Amino acid sequence: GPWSGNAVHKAEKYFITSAKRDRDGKLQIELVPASGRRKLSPTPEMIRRLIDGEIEIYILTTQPDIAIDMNKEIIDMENRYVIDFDKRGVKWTMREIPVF
Amino acid sequence: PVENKNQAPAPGKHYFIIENLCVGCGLCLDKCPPKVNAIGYKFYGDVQEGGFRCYIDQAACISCSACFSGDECPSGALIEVLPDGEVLDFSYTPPERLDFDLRFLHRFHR
Amino acid sequence: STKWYQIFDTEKLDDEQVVGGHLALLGVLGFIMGIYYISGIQVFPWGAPGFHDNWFYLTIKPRMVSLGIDTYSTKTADLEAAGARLLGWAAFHFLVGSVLIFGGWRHWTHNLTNPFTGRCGNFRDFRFLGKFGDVVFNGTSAKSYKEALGPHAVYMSLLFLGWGIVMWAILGFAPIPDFQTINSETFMSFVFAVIFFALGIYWWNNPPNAAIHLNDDMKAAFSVHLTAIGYINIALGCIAFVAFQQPSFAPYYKELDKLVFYLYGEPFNRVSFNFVEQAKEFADFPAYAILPKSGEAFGMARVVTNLIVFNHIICGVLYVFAGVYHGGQYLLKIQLNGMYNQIKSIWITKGRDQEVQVKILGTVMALCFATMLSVYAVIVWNTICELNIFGTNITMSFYWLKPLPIFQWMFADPSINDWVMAHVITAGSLFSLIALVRIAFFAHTSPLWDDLGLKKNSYSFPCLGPVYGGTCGVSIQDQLWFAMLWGIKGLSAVCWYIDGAWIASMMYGVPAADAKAWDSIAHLHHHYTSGIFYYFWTETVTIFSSSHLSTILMIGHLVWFISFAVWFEDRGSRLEGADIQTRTIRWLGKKFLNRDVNFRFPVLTISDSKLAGTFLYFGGTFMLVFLFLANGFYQTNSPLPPPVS
Amino acid sequence: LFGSNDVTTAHSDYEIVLEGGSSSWGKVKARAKVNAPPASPLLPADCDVKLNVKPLDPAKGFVRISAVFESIVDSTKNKLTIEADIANETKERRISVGEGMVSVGDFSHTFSFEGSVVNLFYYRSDAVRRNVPNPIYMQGRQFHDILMKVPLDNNDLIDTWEGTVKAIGSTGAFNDWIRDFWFIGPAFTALNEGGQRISRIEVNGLNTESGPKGPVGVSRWRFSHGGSGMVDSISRWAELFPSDKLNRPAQVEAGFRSDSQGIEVKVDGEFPGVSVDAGGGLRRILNHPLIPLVHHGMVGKFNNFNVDAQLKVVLPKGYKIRYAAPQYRSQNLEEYRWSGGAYARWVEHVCKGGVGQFEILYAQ
Ligand code: BCL
Ligand code: BCL
Ligand code: BCL
Ligand code: BCL
Ligand code: BCL
Ligand code: BCL
Ligand code: BCL
Ligand code: G2O
Ligand code: SF4
Ligand code: SF4
Ligand SMILES: [Ca+2]
Repeated sequence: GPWSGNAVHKAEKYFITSAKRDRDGKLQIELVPASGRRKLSPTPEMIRRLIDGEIEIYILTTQPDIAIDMNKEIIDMENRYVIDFDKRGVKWTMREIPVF
Repeated sequence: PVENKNQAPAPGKHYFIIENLCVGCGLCLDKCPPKVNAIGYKFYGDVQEGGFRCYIDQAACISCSACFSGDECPSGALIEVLPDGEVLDFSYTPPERLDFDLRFLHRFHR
Repeated sequence: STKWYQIFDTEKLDDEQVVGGHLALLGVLGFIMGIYYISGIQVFPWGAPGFHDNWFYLTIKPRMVSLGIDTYSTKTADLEAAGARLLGWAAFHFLVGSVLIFGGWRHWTHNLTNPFTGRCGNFRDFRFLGKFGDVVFNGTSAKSYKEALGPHAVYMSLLFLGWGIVMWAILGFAPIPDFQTINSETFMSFVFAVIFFALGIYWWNNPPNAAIHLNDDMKAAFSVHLTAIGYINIALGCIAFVAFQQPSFAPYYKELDKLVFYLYGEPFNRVSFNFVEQAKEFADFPAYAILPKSGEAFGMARVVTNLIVFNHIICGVLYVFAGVYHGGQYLLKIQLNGMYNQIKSIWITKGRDQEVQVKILGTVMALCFATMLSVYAVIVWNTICELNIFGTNITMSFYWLKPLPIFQWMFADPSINDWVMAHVITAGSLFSLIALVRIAFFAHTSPLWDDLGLKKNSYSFPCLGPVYGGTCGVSIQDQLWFAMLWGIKGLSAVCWYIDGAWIASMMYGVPAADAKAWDSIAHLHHHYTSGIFYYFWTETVTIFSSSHLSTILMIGHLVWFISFAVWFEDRGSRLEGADIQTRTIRWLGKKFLNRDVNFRFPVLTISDSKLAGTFLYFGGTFMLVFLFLANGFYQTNSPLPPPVS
Repeated sequence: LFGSNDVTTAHSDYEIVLEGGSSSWGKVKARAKVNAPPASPLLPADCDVKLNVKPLDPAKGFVRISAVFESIVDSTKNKLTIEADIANETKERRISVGEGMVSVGDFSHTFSFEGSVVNLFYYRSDAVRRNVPNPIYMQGRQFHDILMKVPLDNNDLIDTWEGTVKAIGSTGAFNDWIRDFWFIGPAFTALNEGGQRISRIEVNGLNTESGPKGPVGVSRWRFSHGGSGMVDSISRWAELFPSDKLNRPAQVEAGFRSDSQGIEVKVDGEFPGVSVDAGGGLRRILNHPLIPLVHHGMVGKFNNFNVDAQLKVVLPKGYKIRYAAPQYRSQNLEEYRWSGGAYARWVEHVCKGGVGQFEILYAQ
């Protein structure tokens, strides 16, 4: 179980690259697993996996913010973004360079 | 009859760190050359509750890749972005496997 | 990070490299054996005295007596014959060891050229001998460890047959099936030669398959063989303790008590401040000469037996711990490499499920806790009753608790002491097994580190920081150190039991009343030397009497409380202190040096600090336990009377 | 002395629990651990196959099968789920209506299919069935008329549909070269190595229809699967389909885990067609289909191995074993266990693809 795949992640960690908001919304939002060999698209089957809990997609910070107000605009702590508006999504924070 | 000659001796970059995932162990600091000093501790609160994390100064950090190639991160916060944009928690993650156990009926493990 | 203890690591060595190393070690061991044999020459064949009874040779001696060497003779001519045989066999060992070192160097350089015939012998393919190799194997094991077990067993059969031949011709022991007398070890050597030849040919024609080791044999096979041989060494120690106590070995071990020894460092006759050798205590012996120590009072038979038994036992326990640690290193390697999910064998697949690991470790922990609590409560209650605090006499102690009559066959005098010894051994075995199982299963991720998203990425990483207020010592190396510290208690129990001590109570034999009445109420024909705490007081009489043992005492104690400095959580304090030291050493500038002091004061890494701490801890502890076993047996077969009738 | 050294080892266990009386039901539990490397170019392949089946109302038949394949290959997750009602219209024809879905990694598509499979032997001679006790080889041919409809919700589906529409019209050799596409891997080799031949498909016209639940590509095509005689899918048409034996639901939870050091196979199953009645009052375990053996032969001859194989036929109390070649090793009062010796030779024979018989005849 844990030894299969990356041992840190309970669910498959799918980071979201900065594919965004450059051509009719850029529906081909780039989802990349922790393995990183493949580069998938956000098809409804990936959403089925994500709601199944087997995978979990995460937004990074140090990049052009990915449709940050067009995907979802809940900004209570700036990290309340959800895809199907009832997702309970989690954002990865990186104040890498802006902090001392 | 005739054959040709043979010889055969065989026989006889822009690395980032996710502070949400980072736990503040600082092996990146040990893996960084002292002349650069890219890895640095940032303190948030009580040390025993996670407290300080680590950060990279992008301008100072110039494509050494020692941190990630060392593969010393326990938390997987040390990430590498690629020119095409893929992100790597680890250099080589083990493959995901469909796990289900084996029990022979007549063997002693049944 | 390749350190000075990683240069000889197997990952950098090939099969031929380790063959050469093993042969160099065998030759060096033969040279050391020659040293010891020379050290056992009691009277020189020149016509002069000999060496003063090294502990090494005092251990080696009874085995030599079993052979035609080393007569237990006070007669000078026969003792000179003993010295002659010892010296001759030492020279033979020297020659064979020199040839073995030469072969080891040849295999280390991968330069296998026969001087007489200018041909290069391939390590991967050859014939074992000119005709014998073609008779048996017709070739070579195809660079796979499973295929080598057959030829290895055949070589072991050859060695057994050669040992039988040597006993038959040089040592003059004709094989007969009488196992009480010496001259059956050669008959059993021949029997083992037959048996192991059969096993070797079977394993050559049918190689056993445990495909885990074959790939990275350098660590997997190393770990498996090391743990197996550690258990073999523990079994050998047990067998040695049983046999050396048998009447069959008695002519070769009890006679060791009959004869006296002049040991190196044994106290000498003390001269006064004014001894005109042109006052001296014990004037019959020469000045500054070693006073004889009588074997009967010293119990040299059981002292040598204990040295042998505990040497093998501790070596086996250490080998078990190292096998588990190296197996954990290999498991971590395959876990980072992704091969842990691909092993496909029972020795891994059963532990692949983390819940099975949890169940196994929890069962071990529960058994350890239950047994340890039971035995410790028994011990402390016995101590309370014998010291009579809270108004309890020893009638309330666990003197009734004998081993079961069915299980009483394996004890001399059934008592609570044997019960507590067995329970303490089981409890300590499970106590160390907790950490051994942790190494085995949690090399990469513990269930806590599965829940909390961290993973172990190295065999020698210090920790993961102060996150969660912990993370100290989760490396398999640190778990090995904890396992060693936990097994220190079990090894101490073993040593104290074989030396003779009341483990069932703490202060047995002290001037308190019910401590002395233990023997009266227990009906024991053996008077155990003393209780756990009184053991030091009773057995340091000789250690203080002998200057050499006192020197070892001091050095071991220094080593231990120097281990303290690197064991504690103080590495950062030592680092800043070393920076202050460096700054003041730079302040030796302007003390008229005109020399740039480029000397940074070094402080060990935590992965190195724990290494040094455990090494010094174990070293001091068992340098002192050597004195425990070298104080003497001092067990008198006389029950103690009650202080009050 | 001996030859062919340095062999690997395969440990296998099998159990066939038969059911007494007229019920030909069986419970097959098999385990296998092989230390030989697999023949997977994408080696780390673990697949779990859940084949459930339920008896729908037998007024018209239409037993319902439900297959769920979940395969992780090179850390690529694939899942195919098919639920289909299948019914033998007549003894030669079969008609099915079903739905299903594939999902590889990210891309998933659902299909609704109907299918008429007309299976005809190349000959039905009374003399043959009069003279032979059991014809294992039987020549014949299947004709599948398959109408499959897929909503084109994903853009990949749309591009592929446009490509196929262009291809079917631009090239008449498509009907041939589609066979080249139809075998993803070495299946083209296994086709001729297994005795199967596949005719050029005949398209009946694939067309797109505007569906409210997304546009649907509806493709109708017929193809002919001819058999040399080894093919279970043709020669054993009477079998392969418990038309009337499904008085109870049945299941299979098979799976394997394959990686660079080994293969781990676990099959649990309950099958209604394990036992076949024979002449003279004898009943037997069904003859092994030969397509499995032959298709396994391609990968079974890649390493030299020794097999430790056990098999337990839990025979019903009302039957006694007969005509068992190889013979049984251990004899219980009702159970019968084959192991070692000749049976081990047979296991090594069929692991490499040998089409041999293991006649086991049980009778009252
Ligand atoms: C009971 C027999 C044991 C065993 C006992 C020993 C002992 C004893 C020694 C080795 C040594 C080595 N063994 Mg071993 N070893 C076993 C099984 C194996 C297996 C295996 C089955 O897969 C392998 C691959 C190895 C491989 C190795 C290498 C790490 C090394 C020899 C090669 C080299 O040139 O070293 C390069 C270096 C040298 C040969 C010499 C370096 C200098 C000194 C002599 C090192 C001493 C270390 C230490 C003090 C030994 C103490 C023993 C304790 C007192 C109990 N061992 C069996 C089961 N092995 C030696 C080694 O170096 O250990 C680290 C060593 O000491
Ligand atoms: C000191 C004894 C050392 C030793 C010292 C040497 C020396 C020195 C040389 C070799 C040579 C060779 N060694 Mg060596 N070697 C030892 C054990 C081994 C073992 C093992 C059994 O594990 C292996 C795999 C090898 C490997 C090799 C061969 C590849 C090669 C001989 C080729 C052949 O056809 O020779 C046929 C015979 C062999 C395979 C010999 C096997 C080892 C025997 C037990 C010892 C031979 C040397 C000894 C002093 C002579 C008397 C032996 C007794 C009659 C038993 N050695 C023993 C323990 N070996 C020789 C060479 O390269 O030859 C071209 C060489 O010059
Ligand atoms: C091998 C490396 C060193 C060496 C180091 C030692 C050591 C170390 C010791 C001796 C001791 C002995 N040595 Mg030497 N000695 C060497 C070379 C030799 C040679 C030779 C021609 O090579 C000979 C004939 C001898 C002769 C002897 C005897 C005088 C004596 C007792 C042997 C005996 O009981 O073996 C018994 C023989 C067998 C059991 C059969 C052969 C070995 C088998 C195949 C391996 C398995 C058994 C293993 C030793 C024990 C493991 C038991 C487990 C249950 C598996 N030495 C080389 C140079 N020698 C012993 C000593 O002085 O005792 C006080 C001793 O312990
Ligand atoms: C029995 C013969 C050998 C043995 C042979 C092997 C072999 C062979 C392998 C290991 C390997 C390992 N060994 Mg071991 N090992 C033994 C003793 C030990 C002991 C110990 C103190 O008892 C420990 C802690 C270890 C530790 C370890 C681990 C590092 C690793 C297994 C991890 C795993 O997931 O296990 C999962 C746990 C198990 C499968 C436990 C069950 C064991 C067996 C298979 C089932 C029947 C036994 C039953 C439970 C107990 C009662 C009957 C017994 C006859 C007494 N070994 C003895 C000395 N060990 C493997 C490794 O990778 O090495 C680098 C490997 O290849
Ligand atoms: C060295 C010899 C070894 C050995 C070495 C190997 C090797 C080497 C390989 C296997 C493979 C396999 N072996 Mg093996 N194996 C041994 C002995 C055994 C034993 C045993 C001990 O009893 C068992 C149970 C197995 C079982 C298995 C399987 C787990 C696996 C093949 C899967 C399969 O059926 O896919 C079924 C596949 C298909 C049906 C093909 C699908 C593709 C084609 C294009 C479409 C076909 C038609 C389609 C399905 C029709 C659908 C619609 C219809 C309406 C139905 N082998 C011997 C001892 N084994 C292979 C494996 O899978 O590796 C991962 C492999 O590479
Ligand atoms: C595999 C060898 C033959 C083959 C022989 C058969 C046979 C025989 C049958 C079909 C049937 C069907 N075939 Mg076909 N068919 C093949 C190739 C194909 C291909 C293709 C790969 O392009 C396609 C698209 C089809 C299409 C179809 C459908 C029209 C139809 C129903 C499918 C369905 O229900 O499956 C559902 C999917 C499955 C259940 C997946 C698993 C398939 C395996 C073979 C089942 C093994 C059963 C196992 C041993 C026992 C299970 C016990 C459990 C308790 C259930 N065939 C090749 C040429 N085909 C059936 C029919 O006639 O329908 C009218 C039928 O009876
Ligand atoms: C669409 C596919 C076809 C079909 C194709 C085949 C073929 C072809 C064969 C069978 C065979 C059998 N099938 Mg069917 N069969 C169909 C309909 C059914 C239905 C049903 C009412 O739906 C049932 C319950 C059965 C039941 C059975 C048994 C009568 C028989 C196996 C007996 C044995 O002991 O198995 C024990 C077997 C198992 C322990 C192994 C099961 C292995 C795996 C799980 C399934 C096989 C396919 C392949 C290896 C794996 C999947 C590959 C792709 C992912 C599809 N079939 C459908 C319509 N069936 C076999 C037989 O022997 O025929 C005489 C055979 O070769
Ligand atoms: C014999 C035993 C010990 C020493 C010898 C010693 C030496 C030493 N240590 Mg220590 N130590 C413990 C025992 C010993 N620590 C224990 C049991 C603990 C557990 C709590 C412990 C813990 C800490 C922490 C946490 C820190 C230190 C330091 C610090 C020093 C810096 C300068 C100084 O204090 O000199 C004062 C000390 C000296 C005069 C030591 C040198 C000769 C000596 C008189 C006796 C000689 C003994 C001989 C060297 C042994 C073998 C001889 C031969 C075989 C080679 C420094 C010389 C630290 C600093 O660098 O600053 C202070 C720091 O932070 N410690
Ligand atoms: S990549 Fe180089 S500069 Fe950047 S943090 Fe790592 S070691 Fe320092
Ligand atoms: S190695 Fe990982 S956990 Fe440690 S400081 Fe670097 S990013 Fe943080
Ligand atoms: Ca003592």
